[PDB]
Amino acid sequence: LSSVPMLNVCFNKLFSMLQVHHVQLESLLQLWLTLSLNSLYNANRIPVISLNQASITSFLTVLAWYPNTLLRTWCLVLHSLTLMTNMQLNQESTAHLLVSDPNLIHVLVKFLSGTSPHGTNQHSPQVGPTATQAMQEFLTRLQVHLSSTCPQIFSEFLLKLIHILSTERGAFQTGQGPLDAQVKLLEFTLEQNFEVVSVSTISAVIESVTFLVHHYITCSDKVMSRSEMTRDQLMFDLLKLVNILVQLPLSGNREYSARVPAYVADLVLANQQIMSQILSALGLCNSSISVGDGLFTILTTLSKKASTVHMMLQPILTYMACGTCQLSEPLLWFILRVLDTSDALKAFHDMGGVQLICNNMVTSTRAIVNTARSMVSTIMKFLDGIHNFAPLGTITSSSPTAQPAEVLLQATPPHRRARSAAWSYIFLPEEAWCDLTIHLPAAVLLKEIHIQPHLASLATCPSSVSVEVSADGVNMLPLSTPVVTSGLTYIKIQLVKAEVASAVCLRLHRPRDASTLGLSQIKLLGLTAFGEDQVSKTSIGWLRLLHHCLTHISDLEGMMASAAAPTANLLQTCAALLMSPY
Amino acid sequence: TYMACGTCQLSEPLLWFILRVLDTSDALKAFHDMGGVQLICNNMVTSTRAIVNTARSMVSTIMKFLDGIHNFAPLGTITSSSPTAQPAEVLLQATPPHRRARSAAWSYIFLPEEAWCDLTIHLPAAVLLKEIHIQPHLASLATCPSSVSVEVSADGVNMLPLSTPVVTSGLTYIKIQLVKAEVASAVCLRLHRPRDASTLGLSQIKLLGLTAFG
Amino acid sequence: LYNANRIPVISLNQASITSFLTVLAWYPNTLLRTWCLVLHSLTLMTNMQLNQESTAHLLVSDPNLIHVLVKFLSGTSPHGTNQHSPQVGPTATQAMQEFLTRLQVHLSSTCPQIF
Amino acid sequence: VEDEANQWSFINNFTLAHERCISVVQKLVLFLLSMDFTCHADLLLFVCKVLARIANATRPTIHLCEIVNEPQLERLLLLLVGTDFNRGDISWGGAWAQYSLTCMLQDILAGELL
Repeated sequence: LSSVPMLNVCFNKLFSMLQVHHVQLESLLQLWLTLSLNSLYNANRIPVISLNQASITSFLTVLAWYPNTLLRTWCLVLHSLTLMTNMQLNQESTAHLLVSDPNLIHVLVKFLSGTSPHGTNQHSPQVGPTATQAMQEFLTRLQVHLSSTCPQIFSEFLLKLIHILSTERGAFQTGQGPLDAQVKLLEFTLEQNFEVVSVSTISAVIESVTFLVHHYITCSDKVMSRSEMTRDQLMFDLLKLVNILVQLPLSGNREYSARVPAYVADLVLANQQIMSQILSALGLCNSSISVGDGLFTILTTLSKKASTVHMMLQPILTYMACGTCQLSEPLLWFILRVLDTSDALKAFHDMGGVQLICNNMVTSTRAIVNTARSMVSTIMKFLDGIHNFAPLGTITSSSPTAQPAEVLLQATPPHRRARSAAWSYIFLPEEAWCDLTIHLPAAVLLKEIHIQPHLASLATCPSSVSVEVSADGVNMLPLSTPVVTSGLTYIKIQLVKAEVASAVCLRLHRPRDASTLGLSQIKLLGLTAFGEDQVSKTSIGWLRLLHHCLTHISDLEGMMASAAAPTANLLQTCAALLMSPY
Repeated sequence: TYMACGTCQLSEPLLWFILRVLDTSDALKAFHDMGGVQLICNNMVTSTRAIVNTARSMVSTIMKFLDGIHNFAPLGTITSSSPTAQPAEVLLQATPPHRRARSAAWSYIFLPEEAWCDLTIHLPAAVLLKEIHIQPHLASLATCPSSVSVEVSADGVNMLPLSTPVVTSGLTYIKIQLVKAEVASAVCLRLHRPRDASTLGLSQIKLLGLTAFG
Repeated sequence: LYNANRIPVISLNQASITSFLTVLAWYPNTLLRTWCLVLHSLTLMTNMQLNQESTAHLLVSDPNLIHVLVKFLSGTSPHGTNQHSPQVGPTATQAMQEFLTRLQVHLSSTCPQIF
Repeated sequence: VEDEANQWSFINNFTLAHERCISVVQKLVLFLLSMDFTCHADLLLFVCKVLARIANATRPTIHLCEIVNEPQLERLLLLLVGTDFNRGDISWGGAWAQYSLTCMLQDILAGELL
């Protein structure tokens, strides 16, 4: 006398008739989850209402059709899909059915894209730890249900989802979407096995992710706000994922073939775009958990799992020739490491490497002038260690304030009690930004701005501040996006590139719930004209290259040095660089 | 065609527009000519058969007393997933003394690995929650949370988020209103680590809403 | 001192302007420093005269100006580790508004249709 | 008395014959289906509460197969989740009545599976 079959019939009728927009989706899903949980949430709980394949596909396609799906509804969807993994069908598996159709791709893309057109406060698109745990439980149940039958389709499904998400106008590229969900799925993808997955989608995803990471590295920001977990960890985790990926050997017809002895490092070696992208990304990274460490590790493992050393020297010399050329500390260490063996030096000499190197030193020595301080600066510096320059300059504002802001320009004002504020600003209802223009008597090599708000009551701290620099003092010009400093006791705006500036405009935004601004002290740190990585990009790196070539192994140093000899003006240039302090 | 194809959705601006577009005599004549009034009558019959009255009847009045938005935080209890140095029940008071704000009413210390801490408030019964009030430390709001996410659960067991975590850094008073009042019995406030502070300081948490008969 | 009414002393060429515009539309992750510099340069490109079609009609006719303005107003910023608020600030908005005002002035007499 | 010797606590802030309980339960369900604008929501909450209490109190627990047929259960389901009665902020009976319907159905299902 069980009423289960007639209720199953009624819910399948409802699931077929919801297509005409006659049933609310959120109410239907919440009620079906509540009636199926009566046997506290758990991923191991079996729902008591067994559903139908047509019902599941109709629900999935109406979910993929529905845009601006809220996160309340999204977590409800994730719990319902976990239950859809928990069920059994009445002989293919339900997980294979869920994975096979691209509708699951579309729903997961809508979830992880984190669009939220509804959000008037599109602040941080993260979906929170509960939703990330629910999605992780869903993916874990998917691997468990598809491990016995066919992990091929599950691993291909995950790689296709990441690849489509990582293409042009994707969630990883544009930066929108839940950062926590993306890093939890990626660290979930780390533990997966890709031992049957097709080489085509693997090549597509590796090209897409290398293009995206190279475009992010080469075109990075000009400032960084210093305070956790950020998108730096996302790049670190993606490079770790591809470090796992390139270590996978492929066996067979190089198609639908990994099978736990060629490797895919050769496949990414045949791609010229990827080698140019990764060497360029290593070209503009600083030396000593970081992106440069990650790039060094992925290239090291690419060299280790590679079969032939010839395929190691070909991309290196094509990048150095096609680059004048960009030569960094990780690139110098990699060139020294790949030229470790005797056969490496022999192959490098065989296809014309040393003569190109000599031409590069001649062209770079004729190219770059010395930037070091000479004797003239020493013997003129005194005839008339980062120092402050705020007391030297003056301050002004575009609006008539109740008090002048010159108190902010002191070298160190007394900060012991902080009675009201050192400087205060009152906001009109129409305006939101106020500009403090600081004019220095001379342009200085500005490096970092320090802004101290009121320490006793930092409710009056600006919600956001934009720093703008001008070298001539007249052509007013912004530096970057206004940085949010609400809740920050100390504001440190460092510059990766030190800028010659004579006027500095601090445009402060209205605070989130305060109409007054209170500030203590403004510092202007930098250098004046006469007050490791700086030598690597010069010809010294190439000189180290020649020294390692001619001194690492002495048995091959002669005939190859005889090839290095008849280049024009080699000895004069060597003597001139030896006479230099460098 | 919109009223027929919609059961149908009829709002205040739509009522005013329908009254305004039916201002002229020719408008009424054309509305009657292509069958408008009969469809209207069918809509009242279908809606009257459809929607039950939501008004409070005499039963609620004559049972309400046999046993204006009010606070519900003092009735419930509080807990956290991590062992804190002090319990957060001081936050649950109806009005704690906020005159000096010496250090904080409640404080939380962050481990380097964690960034979120959850305050779960369990009410004795589910209430029609309408708006959350979070007051950080007023003397030094550097310890105010950078962002806070409010999550509601009606049954008290099926933990479930409400929306995206709202950024409250630089906010003296946190007012999270709900356009839709939600029947909730457990409320989780997941607070994020502040931008440059490792400690959280809070004064008072309010839980505003109604009851079934209040 | 910058002004939208200042006439630049170096008169440029049509092929030069089109090549510059297409290499700007090709270049992604264009920073806002560089974007405000671009807007000032394009204001100057509206200020110039060609040596007999107008330069504003030439700037408007090709879809490369559409692509550059779409890259500017889309506010992608893949570089931003702090994608907080994509606003470009009052100075850049004033520069773009001056550019559009110079475009209407230069195309009002000839053909406001295309603008 | 049975407690001292929880889902319906939102109001306060023995052995029974099988046939008459079944009859009064199905008549209460037919009363539920005949709820129009004359009937109110508080009466709905109280009949849901007394339905759950009689369903759990009777030995053995009355199941839904002998309570509703297919059309009655279909009407109840479309009443619970369809947007012909759950459209807008004036969803059926309000959130309190929806919660009460969910609790009565959950109680009857839990009584069925003991």
